[PDB]
Amino acid sequence: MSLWVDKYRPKSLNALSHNEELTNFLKSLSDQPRDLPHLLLYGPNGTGKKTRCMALLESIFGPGVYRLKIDVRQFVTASNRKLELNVVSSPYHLEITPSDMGNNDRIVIQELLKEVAQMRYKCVIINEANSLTKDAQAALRRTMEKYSKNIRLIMVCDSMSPIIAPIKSRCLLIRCPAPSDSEISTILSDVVTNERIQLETKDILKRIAQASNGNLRVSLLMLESMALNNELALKSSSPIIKPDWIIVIHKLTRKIVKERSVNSLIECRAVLYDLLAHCIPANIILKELTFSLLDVETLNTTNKSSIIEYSSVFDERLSLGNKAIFHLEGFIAKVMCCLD
Amino acid sequence: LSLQLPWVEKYRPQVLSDIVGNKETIDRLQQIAKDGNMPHMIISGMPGIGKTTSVHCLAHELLGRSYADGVLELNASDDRGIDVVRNQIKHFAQKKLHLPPGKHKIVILDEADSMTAGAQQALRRTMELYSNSTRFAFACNQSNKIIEPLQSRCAILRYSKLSDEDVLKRLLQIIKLEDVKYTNDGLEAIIFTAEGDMRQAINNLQSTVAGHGLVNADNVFKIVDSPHPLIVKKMLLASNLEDSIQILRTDLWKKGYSSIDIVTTSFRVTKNLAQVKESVRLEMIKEIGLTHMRILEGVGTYLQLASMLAKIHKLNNKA
Amino acid sequence: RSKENLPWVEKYRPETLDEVYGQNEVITTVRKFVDEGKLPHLLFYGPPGTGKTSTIVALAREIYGKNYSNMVLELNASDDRGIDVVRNQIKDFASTRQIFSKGFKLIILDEADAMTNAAQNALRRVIERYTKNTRFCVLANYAHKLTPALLSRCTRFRFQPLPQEAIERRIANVLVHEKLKLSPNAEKALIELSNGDMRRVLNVLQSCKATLDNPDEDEISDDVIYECCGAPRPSDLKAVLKSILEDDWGTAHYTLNKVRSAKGLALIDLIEGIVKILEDYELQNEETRVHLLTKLADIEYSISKGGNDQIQGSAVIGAIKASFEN
Amino acid sequence: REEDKLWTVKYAPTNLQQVCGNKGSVMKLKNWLANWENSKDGSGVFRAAMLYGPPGIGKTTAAHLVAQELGYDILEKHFVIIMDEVDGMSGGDRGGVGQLAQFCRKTSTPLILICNERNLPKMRPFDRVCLDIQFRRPDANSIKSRLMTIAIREKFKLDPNVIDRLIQTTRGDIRQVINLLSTISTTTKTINHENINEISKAWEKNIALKPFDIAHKMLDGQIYSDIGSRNFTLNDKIALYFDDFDFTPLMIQENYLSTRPSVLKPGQSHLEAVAEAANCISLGDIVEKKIRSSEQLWSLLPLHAVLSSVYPASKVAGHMAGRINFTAWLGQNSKSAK
Amino acid sequence: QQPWVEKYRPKNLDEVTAQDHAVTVLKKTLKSANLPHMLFYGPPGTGKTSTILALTKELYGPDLMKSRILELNASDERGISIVREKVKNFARLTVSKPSKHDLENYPCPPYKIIILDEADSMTADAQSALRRTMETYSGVTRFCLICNYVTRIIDPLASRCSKFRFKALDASNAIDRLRFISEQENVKCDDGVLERILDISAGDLRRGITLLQSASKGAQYLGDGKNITSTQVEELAGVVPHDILIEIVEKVKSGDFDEIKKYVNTFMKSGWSAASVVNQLHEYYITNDNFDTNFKNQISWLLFTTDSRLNNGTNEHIQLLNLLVKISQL
DNA sequence: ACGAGTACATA
DNA sequence: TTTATGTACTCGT
Ligand SMILES: Nc1ncnc2c1ncn2[C@@H]1O[C@H](COP(=O)(O)OP(=O)(O)OP(O)(O)=S)[C@@H](O)[C@H]1O
Ligand SMILES: Nc1ncnc2c1ncn2[C@@H]1O[C@H](COP(=O)(O)OP(=O)(O)OP(O)(O)=S)[C@@H](O)[C@H]1O
Ligand SMILES: Nc1ncnc2c1ncn2[C@@H]1O[C@H](COP(=O)(O)OP(=O)(O)OP(O)(O)=S)[C@@H](O)[C@H]1O
Ligand SMILES: Nc1ncnc2c1ncn2[C@@H]1O[C@H](COP(=O)(O)OP(=O)(O)OP(O)(O)=S)[C@@H](O)[C@H]1O
Ligand SMILES: Nc1ncnc2c1ncn2[C@@H]1O[C@H](COP(=O)(O)OP(=O)(O)O)[C@@H](O)[C@H]1O
Ligand SMILES: [Mg+2]
Ligand SMILES: [Mg+2]
Ligand SMILES: [Mg+2]
Ligand SMILES: [Mg+2]
Repeated sequence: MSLWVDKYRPKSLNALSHNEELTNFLKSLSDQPRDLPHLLLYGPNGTGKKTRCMALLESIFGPGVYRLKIDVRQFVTASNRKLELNVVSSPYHLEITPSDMGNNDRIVIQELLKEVAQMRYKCVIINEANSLTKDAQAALRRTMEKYSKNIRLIMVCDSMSPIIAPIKSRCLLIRCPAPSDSEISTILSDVVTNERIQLETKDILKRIAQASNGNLRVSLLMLESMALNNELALKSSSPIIKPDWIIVIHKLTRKIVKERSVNSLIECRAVLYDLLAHCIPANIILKELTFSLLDVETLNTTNKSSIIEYSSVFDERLSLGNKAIFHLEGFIAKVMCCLD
Repeated sequence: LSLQLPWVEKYRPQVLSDIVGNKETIDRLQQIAKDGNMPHMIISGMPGIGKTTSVHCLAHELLGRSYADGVLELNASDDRGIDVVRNQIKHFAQKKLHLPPGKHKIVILDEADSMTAGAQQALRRTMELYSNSTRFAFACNQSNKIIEPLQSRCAILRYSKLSDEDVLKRLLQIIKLEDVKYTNDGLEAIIFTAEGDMRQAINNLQSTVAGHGLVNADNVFKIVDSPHPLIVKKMLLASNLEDSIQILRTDLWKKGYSSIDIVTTSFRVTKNLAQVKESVRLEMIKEIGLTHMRILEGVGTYLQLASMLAKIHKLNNKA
Repeated sequence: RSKENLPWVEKYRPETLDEVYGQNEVITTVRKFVDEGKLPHLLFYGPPGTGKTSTIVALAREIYGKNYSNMVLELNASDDRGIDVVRNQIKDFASTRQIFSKGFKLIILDEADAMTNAAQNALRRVIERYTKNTRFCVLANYAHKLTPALLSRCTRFRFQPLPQEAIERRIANVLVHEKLKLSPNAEKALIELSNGDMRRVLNVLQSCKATLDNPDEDEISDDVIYECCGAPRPSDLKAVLKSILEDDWGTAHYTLNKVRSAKGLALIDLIEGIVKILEDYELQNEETRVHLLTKLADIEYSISKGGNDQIQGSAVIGAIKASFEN
Repeated sequence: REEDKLWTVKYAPTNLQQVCGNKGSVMKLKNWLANWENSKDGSGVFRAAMLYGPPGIGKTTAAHLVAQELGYDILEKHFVIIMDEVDGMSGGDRGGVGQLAQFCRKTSTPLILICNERNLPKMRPFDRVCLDIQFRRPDANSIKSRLMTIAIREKFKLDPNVIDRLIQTTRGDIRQVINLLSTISTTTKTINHENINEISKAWEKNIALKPFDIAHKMLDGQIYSDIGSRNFTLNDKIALYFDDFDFTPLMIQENYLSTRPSVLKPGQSHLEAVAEAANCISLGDIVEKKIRSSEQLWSLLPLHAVLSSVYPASKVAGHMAGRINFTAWLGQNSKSAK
Repeated sequence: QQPWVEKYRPKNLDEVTAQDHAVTVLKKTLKSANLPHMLFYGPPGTGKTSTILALTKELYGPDLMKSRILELNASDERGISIVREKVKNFARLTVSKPSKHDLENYPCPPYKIIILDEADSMTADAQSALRRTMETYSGVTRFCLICNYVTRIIDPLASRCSKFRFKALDASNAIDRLRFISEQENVKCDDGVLERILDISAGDLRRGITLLQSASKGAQYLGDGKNITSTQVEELAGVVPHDILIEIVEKVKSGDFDEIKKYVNTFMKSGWSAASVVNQLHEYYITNDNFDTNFKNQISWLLFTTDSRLNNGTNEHIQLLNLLVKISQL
């Protein structure tokens, strides 16, 4: 489409100018397709783990992988609740996303597995697999073990810590490291040479590369934003722009550091309500909020240590819970107590 | 084989005089049986205090002449529903049996606290329609779940926990009826193991009589030991940590009690505790609940109880 | 087939009331119950695998004749205890009485602490309605999962956990029946790891009998018990405790790794062993006990979650060292 | 039928002027019946008014009396249907509420509805189409005079001043007052101030609190003080939670930090007191997820009261600076659902 | 041509050269028929499923196990109603008549075995069903409970079955099996490669099988004909190199909170799992004798807090940053 | 009588 | 909104 994220996606392993070691690893695993075990790709977001999986299916299956359709199936759960989740369909492979609700997500995966496992192997890809609430993983650790000839499981996730030990035990650990500033600068240069961008100085490319912090999708989206706003002219004085989420987190951090009162608590609670209404997971909000708090030069080592300790405590508290408001409110109260 | 009747029915009262407990309620029941214009009542309380036997005795004193057809004994054991109950009530109310002018029919709904809402909504309509012809009665467990307008339309008669005197005199009546040797120490052991309930006291008495015949504290504790709330009370208020650990082990861990039962009892005791501060009580409750979570997840271990009382003593000595 | 084709737990089920040992206080009470003809509603309580259902089956066989199979109805959790099922089965069974040659009827409720509160409200009224010729026996392991009225109406019976006397009597009986020989250290270890359950003892002794290449003319010692049950040796526990308490970090870590790798020892079992041998040693101060208890609870919680074993092993080492650093 | 009818039946108000309390409501009902056939204040045409309020106060009795004085045919040339217990549906009729709404809209007779205090969420069919004649807790003058008349006719005496205590104990339930007087007079005809305490402690009429009302009671600095500890024990606080346990933990979190901490420890500040209570809600977050997970551990429900409703409201408590704050987490899901 | 995770599955009881305490009992009960209910618990990858599959294959041959063995796992429904409607029906019916060919080639017991794999993630109502399901019809069927966490199973069900613990596959117990697999697959290796592979895996022979398969695939793809080196298996396992660990340690020892923060950001952008980092930090600090005892204890507790917080979800970056900051302030 | 859609309670 | 098991209901075939 018109989005820049689909036009520059690699078409085969020849276009994987990201990591020579990872490309050689994929070629080695594609050398013997029959002996391919279950695979687990891990790395920071934007590294292209989905791209590596898709290219691996290209190397294994061959043609017909890029041509796929979308299907919708009905599911039944406890009581009379009915849930709908979209699955993409291809003639050879299949993959299903856990984007549905995380409680009854196990039974949908089970019924898909025993519906497509009635009878060379059919690879299945589970992106963002860390969202499984220890039940879908408990189903997979048996489904892939008992069926190790008809369907091969491909695990796509990051931060394996919520993932249980047996799932990682019956999976292959393959790295997808984030590239340095050089590789992302070169890929941005390739993009702007593919287009017609009036780049004045190469320093702005380095700055827009460093703004992503090891994340290709946000870098490419913000490059498209710069091209649209500045009329395809990447001048040295190009105004840097950031998504409004980081802007409002910076504003909330400034509000906390400038004053420690109760009205500020009400305002930041309202901001938290708005952010959770913006349909965003709370773990990344806590992570980037703690990043913003630690960026202030006024903070001292004892206050920063207390901040990170409370951040870790409320991180495990949020992980062992569902009401994201309580943990964020408690962490903000703790950091305001520490600052005051 | 040839079993004699249990002591429960061997001592089930037939007159209001034999019923033990509070005096005001029983004299009110006797006077309203003498008058005959018995109003609608709701009876609730802890089990084994005379909630349905008093109702049965009152029904006897009211109509002992037409018991088989003028008192509909609607039991909780029988089928219960919004419609199957009201159909039977209507069939029992539409009949034109010529009752005495000073006597009214009694409808008994034993343990009716667990009915649905619509059953109560139909019951209030039937009750207000046929109040002059028939009268209702209830012997429910807890009146909190009973909806308020039914309580308003009826006369609320709530009993209390039986004291030592009435249970003691009932036990002496049982002893003189059975001619069984007894001891005052055995009597006090029985009434302490009765936890207020007198039916449990009768059960322990018959067990003691059958097993040994002599009422002594040792055998009574051998069948029915000390109640868990008070032993957990002593375990939770002990100042010394290792003394508390030894007490809990000897009293609940070597006695076969399940660990989760111990945690639930500790939570209930801390809920009902009044000898310490309220905030300390809340902190004790929350740490006991953390231990409860750690056991309900699957980790049922004596070490969980040990850590629970370690945190208890950490709160006690202000860390 | 019958015998010699059953697990030792079920092969040696007590058919009569004389085969139950360790519960003599309740055994004589129920024997006087059946002899004197005064049997109220029962309520048996105790640890798992502590002779409840075997005792009630033996009592039913002693009381009734050969017709106990087709006349006595026993409902379990697998047989369901729904309120509708109870109302249309148990009430009908208790209401119907055979005209001749009957004293009473017996209904046994096993694992009754698994049904809803409305079910218990139904069962209590079935108990108090047809008790003239029907008795109810209730088996449960959690008294807090049942309504207080059900506990009050039935006669509470608590089974004290089986001591070493009953366990050693059962061991002697099974070795006499199966022609087996045992060593004093083996039976001492069996007492130590019995945990008050006869089923585990029978399973472990069966594993020991199957362990020997030639069961006849062979003796089972403590090492066989430890290797079959997967339990750590007390000498190993003492050595690990001494190494952690006295030796420095590197030597203690190496010794603990060697101890675990010698026979594939488990970290968790070593944890319960060390924590049950701490209290045998007198401690001077008091907050060290609190630290020990909370830290052992935390490491057991982590093990129940999982993780890499060496991390929690070093955690146990640090827990002990920091607790005894005072 | 000598000595057969109940006291609430033999002493029912024969005339409409014999009723006690809600005199303005009685006047409004009389005006609505009078202005029915003429279709000022707009209530004449905005018909199908109900009589809602405390149970057992004479709403059905008042409707019957105003119907019989106007010549309407009593049913439960002018005819009326006095249909009682609107809440008898109990969330039922599965759309029959709409049928009742259209029946209220179009009927040839003055349909009078009687219901108790309204907690059901089925207010939508009757939100703004019917006149809301509100009945409240009655006074203690006309009811007092009726009690004197009943006691005089029944040959027993009672102290005029304790009638306030009897009315407050039952919370304005005239029928319950009559029943209680009959019950006590069956044994103790004389009523004095010595037995008022035991009568009240035996005849307390506990009732639930709309999720907004429980927050005000929970967020009070008196109950957590030394004096209020005995008045409102720890058992009562958890028992209060179970009345609206679905909405109690959400209501406490939205307003616990919006009130001044009247129970501050010396050396404790406002921000630190909230922080010591803000984290405790996250401890109750673990319990709420674990209670209603696939394990279904419902035996842990009383614990969730302390961790999410009591302790957050115990560290900070006092007179709230404004009205009760409704929970906003429910509102945020509506925005996220779109 | 099949993956080594299941192609080399143990098809015989003697093929399982580990946990011989739980193997000799089965071997001796092949001849007899007094097989009690067993509970297979332990670390994952120890071969409990393989052991029970070998026992099932050896007991009932190739057909009586199809006709007798019933399997239920977490993939299928395991509610109380499902248990009542399925396991009760299976246990109530008598065993099938064995074929004439199975009375001479297989010593098949006249009962059946029902396995319950992954019983840890299963409710207590099914537990209430099975406590009497395994006692009412113990004479006609046998029951198996297999779970890596015996703690989830309550005391009753654990006591009813035989607690056959599975020994952890340490570095001194599983060398022979992996070595024999290595010469069976004809892969070159050094003297210490096998010990390093067994040390990296936390008692997971299946994980070691996967690493060996990956190393063999890489060696056959490159085709240079070189033996597998230690650095190769460190790179396959995701183990951080020692120089990066040393520079991380010296940066931590120097304070510099901002420097620690930016280097930790770079280290997590390198894409290395935090569990491996915790393991490497532990094995570096504990073996080193430079630090005094109190520092050793407190850093061990900080590593324990780090991983016992990690395994409950959370973010690896925050946990590792907090760990490094807090050990930098000791 | 039994199967399916329905809402409510779980101290 | 929550989450399986149980209970209850009632209209329909
Ligand atoms: N107040 C009492 N006086 C005499 N016997 C009593 C009394 N309360 C209970 N009993 C005896 O207890 C047995 C029956 O008790 P119930 O009346 O069923 O107990 P309850 O107090 O009514 O509580 P419920 O409604 O049954 S749970 C009979 O043996 C009675 O003799
Ligand atoms: N006192 C005892 N003496 C001898 N064997 C006993 C004794 N108590 C229990 N057992 C043994 O325990 C085995 C299994 O116990 P059961 O009686 O079937 O179950 P239980 O003890 O009632 O506990 P539950 O309810 O099944 S958890 C029996 O086969 C007996 O061999
Ligand atoms: N003001 C009053 N003075 C004297 N008696 C009264 C008064 N109000 C009510 N009563 C009595 O209390 C009874 C209550 O009857 P209803 O009017 O049906 O009660 P209600 O207010 O409609 O509440 P419900 O519908 O019964 S829950 C009347 O029948 C009278 O006997
Ligand atoms: N003792 C052993 N000897 C040889 N191979 C083994 C042994 N234990 C495990 N394996 C290998 O481990 C792989 C899988 O074994 P499994 O039986 O699935 O282990 P597991 O105990 O079932 O792990 P789970 O299911 O996650 S608890 C196979 O390739 C087996 O060959
Ligand atoms: N080797 C590569 N060469 C060119 N583009 C790449 C490469 N790797 C990743 N990309 C870019 O990454 C984008 C897809 O990233 P994605 O797979 O969504 O990351 P993640 O899986 O972490 O979400 C594509 O638009 C593609 O242009
Ligand atoms: Mg009763
Ligand atoms: Mg049993
Ligand atoms: Mg009415
Ligand atoms: Mg397996």
